[PDB]
Amino acid sequence: SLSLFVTRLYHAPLSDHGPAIDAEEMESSCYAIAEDDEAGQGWCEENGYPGYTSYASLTDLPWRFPIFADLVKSLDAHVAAFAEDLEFDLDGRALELEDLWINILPEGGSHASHIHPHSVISGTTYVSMPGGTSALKLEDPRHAMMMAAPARRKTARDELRQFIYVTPAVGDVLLWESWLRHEVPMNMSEDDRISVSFNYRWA
Amino acid sequence: SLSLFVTRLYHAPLSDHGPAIDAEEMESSCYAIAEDDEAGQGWCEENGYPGYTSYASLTDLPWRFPIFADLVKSLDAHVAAFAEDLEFDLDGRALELEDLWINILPEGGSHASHIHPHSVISGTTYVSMPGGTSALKLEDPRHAMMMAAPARRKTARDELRQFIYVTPAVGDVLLWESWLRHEVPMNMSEDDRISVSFNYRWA
Amino acid sequence: SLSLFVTRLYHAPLSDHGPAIDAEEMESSCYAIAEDDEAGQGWCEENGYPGYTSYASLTDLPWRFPIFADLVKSLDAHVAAFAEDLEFDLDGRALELEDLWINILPEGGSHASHIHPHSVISGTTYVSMPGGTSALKLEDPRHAMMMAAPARRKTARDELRQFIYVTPAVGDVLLWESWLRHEVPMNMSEDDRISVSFNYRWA
Amino acid sequence: SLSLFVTRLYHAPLSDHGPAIDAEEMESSCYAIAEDDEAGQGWCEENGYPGYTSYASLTDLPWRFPIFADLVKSLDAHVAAFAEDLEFDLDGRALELEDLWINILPEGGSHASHIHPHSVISGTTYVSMPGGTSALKLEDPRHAMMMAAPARRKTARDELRQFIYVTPAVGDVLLWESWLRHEVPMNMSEDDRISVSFNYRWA
Ligand SMILES: [Ca+2]
Ligand SMILES: [Ca+2]
Ligand SMILES: [Ca+2]
Ligand SMILES: [Ca+2]
Ligand SMILES: [Ca+2]
Ligand SMILES: [Ca+2]
Ligand SMILES: [Ca+2]
Ligand SMILES: [Ca+2]
Ligand code: NI
Ligand code: NI
Ligand code: NI
Ligand code: NI
Repeated sequence: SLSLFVTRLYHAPLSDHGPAIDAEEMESSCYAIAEDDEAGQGWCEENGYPGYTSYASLTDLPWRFPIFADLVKSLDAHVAAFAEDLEFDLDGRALELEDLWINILPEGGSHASHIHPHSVISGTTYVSMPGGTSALKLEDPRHAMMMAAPARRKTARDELRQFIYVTPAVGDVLLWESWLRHEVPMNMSEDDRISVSFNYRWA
Repeated sequence: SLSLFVTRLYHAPLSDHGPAIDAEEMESSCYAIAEDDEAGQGWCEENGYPGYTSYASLTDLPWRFPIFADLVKSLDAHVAAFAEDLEFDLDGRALELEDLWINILPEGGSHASHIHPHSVISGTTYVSMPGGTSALKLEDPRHAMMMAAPARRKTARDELRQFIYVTPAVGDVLLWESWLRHEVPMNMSEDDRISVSFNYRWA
Repeated sequence: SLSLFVTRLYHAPLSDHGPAIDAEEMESSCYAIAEDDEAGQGWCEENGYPGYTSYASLTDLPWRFPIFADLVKSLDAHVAAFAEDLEFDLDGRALELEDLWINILPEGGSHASHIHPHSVISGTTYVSMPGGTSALKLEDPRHAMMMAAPARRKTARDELRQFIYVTPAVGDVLLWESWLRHEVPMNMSEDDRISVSFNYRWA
Repeated sequence: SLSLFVTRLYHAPLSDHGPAIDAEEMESSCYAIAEDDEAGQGWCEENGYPGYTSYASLTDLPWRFPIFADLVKSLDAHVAAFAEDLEFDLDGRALELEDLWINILPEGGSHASHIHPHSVISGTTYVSMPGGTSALKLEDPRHAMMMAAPARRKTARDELRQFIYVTPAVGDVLLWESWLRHEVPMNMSEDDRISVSFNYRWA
């Protein structure tokens, strides 16, 4: 019995790499951006978006805001070390940050099932975690292939489970390979869920 | 850094379970069947199929020949133990064998990349292994999803490769989940590569 | 330029086949079942289910309730005709109804991205359609494979679009092949969305 | 009853676009290249590869030989027209050619089932077509998902088959989206099956 074709999930505190980022300093940084983003607040109500995003609103956040430059600098090292875990042949060129956005998720807020095209590593760092429930649902890529295969026991190892629920603490970073189907479950607590998500490309 | 959504490959000597199956007795059994099955030879001639199979010409081989009944009994226990490794919820129903066929592959023969529909576990026991070449190439179920992803380094870990190569010895039995794409690569020595393949489904 | 490997979507009014089912008669039938289902109402609050379902509560609805027997009888013919469109080799055995459940979806209610294992044809008939928005999101099965492929134009044919939005009228039935990834979008209207979903198996 | 998520296969005579490419002149070009590329012959000998390829031994063939530059110009227009059939949003960037190689396949040669990573459009023009046998077997991207689904009838429509077989004439050029799994089946006549294959990616 041998383990093959493994999906790897990178879960580590942000303080393992890069510069120091004060957690309380960046909670308010996300709020000050959200409440100055007139076009972002405007787009979210127009689209029926459950919460706030800067994704289709503000692009270069590390250039505009100094703490985000420090965040990226830390994220680069997190990603580079994850690339080494994934044993990617990268030649000379490393993985570079492609997209980076902010998310504020109030009570009842969810993200649908989605992936991230034209990207190698995707990930999310966590600024505010109330509730103590799952901030990430993560689906088996082989799920569609398993149509005749019986369901797993209630009870099995996490290697085998077809849905993986992640409960990250504040200041944690989660990375995954960009093809991974992932979902952000409904915020069950009254207070906000603040996260910063990002994509890393190669060429 | 966690390992998720694992494909599990069972690999064990057939003598671990069931009654004694004499390797020399099994080899002559397959030759005797193949040279009496004139409809099987005829179907391989009419199709232009590389080698011999009993896949389209014979059905329940254990009902007909005593040594295959002794094989099936062993395979039952093999599969049931592999089902417990995979931790399927099987309820009342055990996994039963629906298909079992003989392959006799000569110098230059190949099988295209393929899966096995309406099955839970698929597998192959090996009767004749000449040469130092691979009898199975497994392909990553995630391969098509990895269109933007860089290739793994030549010296990467086994759980991270796109393609896995197995060189079984005589009397081995391999098992996999039926949706796993596999290829039987080209035989290189001038002696026959004999194997018995089989499909298990859920009642 | 040639069109291959097509996913087919069956969209037709329920009155094209089977017995007559009065629309107003069955709106209240679903309500009378939901408000008698003590175990179903109990399970939905316990699970945090956005709305009502009878799926993990009441099984044989055509046996218990006469209008649902008439519904199944009509659905059988809808499915059988769709099997002919799909050109399935079925031998003697037809497609039979495996599971059948009721769904009531109030304002804010959604279903996550999901498929239906151990099934051939899945579908939903629509009892109450306010809003005039989409009651079905339908995702490309090749979506995960298209990671390096650029996004389609705003503007293209529906063959090509990676997400298909369906706006069914009252009394419509939608059928699809069970492996299809599909989502029920958020109910934007104040009034309820009543639907009856079902699975069809083969063997 | 609608047709959704279509795979599109481009098939047209190479003379529809670009400059005049003499078929007899192209055949002798490939033979001249293959019998001078001693490193290419050597790489096929060292790998035990069925036939000849320039895939690992030569890079930019249009920069070196005039007739291939005249080929590339034609292929550019071919692909760009196929991109418009697929209706990609390409922005400022056109699709450029990154890889182009020669295949010379003899009596008995085959290529395994495979895709082309980091590419948008892949294709093959055909230089020599002896016999009445297939030069391409396409496999349904949905094949692994159809594990519970019944097989299509032998007499089913082309858009519904799991496998599609193409028999091009000389001077034809086929295109497909790069994620499409394809197999080049076994050559059956004692003359060479020559083809030029190529990969297009997005700038
Ligand atoms: Ca290298
Ligand atoms: Ca003996
Ligand atoms: Ca021997
Ligand atoms: Ca020899
Ligand atoms: Ca039949
Ligand atoms: Ca001429
Ligand atoms: Ca000739
Ligand atoms: Ca010959
Ligand atoms: Ni995301
Ligand atoms: Ni096989
Ligand atoms: Ni559903
Ligand atoms: Ni190719």
